[PDB]
Formats: sequence, C-alpha cells, structure tokens
Amino acid sequence: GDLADRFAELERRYDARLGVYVPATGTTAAIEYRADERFAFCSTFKAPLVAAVLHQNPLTHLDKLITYTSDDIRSRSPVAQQHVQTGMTIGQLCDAAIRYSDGTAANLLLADLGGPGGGTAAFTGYLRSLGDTVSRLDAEEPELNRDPPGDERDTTTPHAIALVLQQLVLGNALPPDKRALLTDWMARNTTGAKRIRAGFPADWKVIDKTGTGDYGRANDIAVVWSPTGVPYVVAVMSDRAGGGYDAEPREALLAEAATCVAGVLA
Repeated sequence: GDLADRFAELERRYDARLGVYVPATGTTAAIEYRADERFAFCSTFKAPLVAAVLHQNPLTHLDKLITYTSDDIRSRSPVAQQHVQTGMTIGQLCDAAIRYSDGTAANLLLADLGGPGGGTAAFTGYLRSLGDTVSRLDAEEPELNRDPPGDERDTTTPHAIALVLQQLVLGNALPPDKRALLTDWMARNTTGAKRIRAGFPADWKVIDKTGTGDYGRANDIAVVWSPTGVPYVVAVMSDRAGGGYDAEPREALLAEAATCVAGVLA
C-alpha cells in the first residue's frame, strides 16, 4: 500500500536498498520493508556488544584496565588512539564504542567478552540469549564493515536488530542499573543527529546507534519516545551496493525513512 510505495520511491531516488522495521505496539501495526532481508550490521553491533559486556560482569568490571598497542589500532578509533600508553577501562571502552563508534574499543570489548579468537562468536551468542536466532558477527573491525553484498557474514535484519534493541532498552535483558548505562551512552552519542533523529519532531526523545560501511552502507537503530512517553523501536538499514565498495552512503535516506515512520506514529 501507501507506505510500501513511499519506501520503494526512496529506493529509486537514492539508488539504494532500504530496510525498515518498527515492532507493533498495542495500538500500532508493525512497519516492515525488507524487514527480514540481511543487511550488514556495521557499527550498530556496538550497542548490543556493550550490553553483552555489561551483562556478563559485575559493575566493578567497568574499572578493569585493558592495555593494547598502536598495532592493535586497525580501524577508525578516535578515543583508543589517545590511550595506547595508559590503556582504557572496560567502562571507557564502552563509552568510546557507543559514543564515537570507536573500532579498536569494540575489538577490545569483543576480546573481553570472548577472548582472543572467540569474541565474534560470544557476541553472536549474546544475541542468541536474547532470542535473536538470525544475526551473526563473524569478523572484527574493520573487516565486519567490508563484506561483499550478498554475503551473510556480519549481517542482521531490521526485524532482528529492532527486537534486540527493544529487549535491551525497553525490556529486562539487563538489570535497571546496567540498562541505564547503555541507554545513557546512546543518549550522548556523537554520530546519529542526521539519521533517525532527523525524522522525528523535537519533542520526541531519540537514542540511537549508527552504522556506516562499504557499498554505501548506512544504518541506524533507535528507541524513540513520543511527547507523552510512548516508546517505539526503529531500525533503518541501507546499502547502495550497485555503486561498488566505494559507493557513497546516504544518511538522508535514513532520515526520510524515519520521517515516514514518524508520520505514521504521530
């Protein structure tokens, strides 16, 4: 119908593949467009990664110091760059991973979660513990952003990652104290202003984690709250694989998809 046609026009205009999922609520039907097609996580995985590390350990574990060297920085790492000599705490790594999408921070958290070699498997296992049987993480940073189109490695679906974020932020996957850390870090993020946030009116609260990658990949996952406090979860994923590995991502595509959703939820 109308919404499907609107989303299709976005795909034509941006020369992109778009995926959208918004779970049903008691008064709204699910919004679904390519919701069960796989799309690369890119940095969206960092949100559930932090949740996994929070869940697996006591609060005092956030103060554990992790050391590393400049040879460990193999991805865009705006925070970890500055702390090679000192190390960073698990807590500082979580902050960096969410708020700066720091790649080395995410790799170090993976290693904390699953050991050397076992991180991506352990991360995927955490998603399994949340009832996500579809998503998979296979490589670390930066390779996870760079898989060829069609490859199932390092992919989720709008549907799957929406339900994950829903459990983490709106459900009881984490105890409230841990849930609030995750939520707060997402609230203070420095990369999502032009994505789902840009599709919702200013009196709606939005917290999000972005992802960006090769093949014009641009994703955003969010929880939003209406002016009266009614929550919804919004996943928007995109790629422009037709343009090749260096295709330009289009944040505006996500903002527009979000505007369509906001129009329905208003």
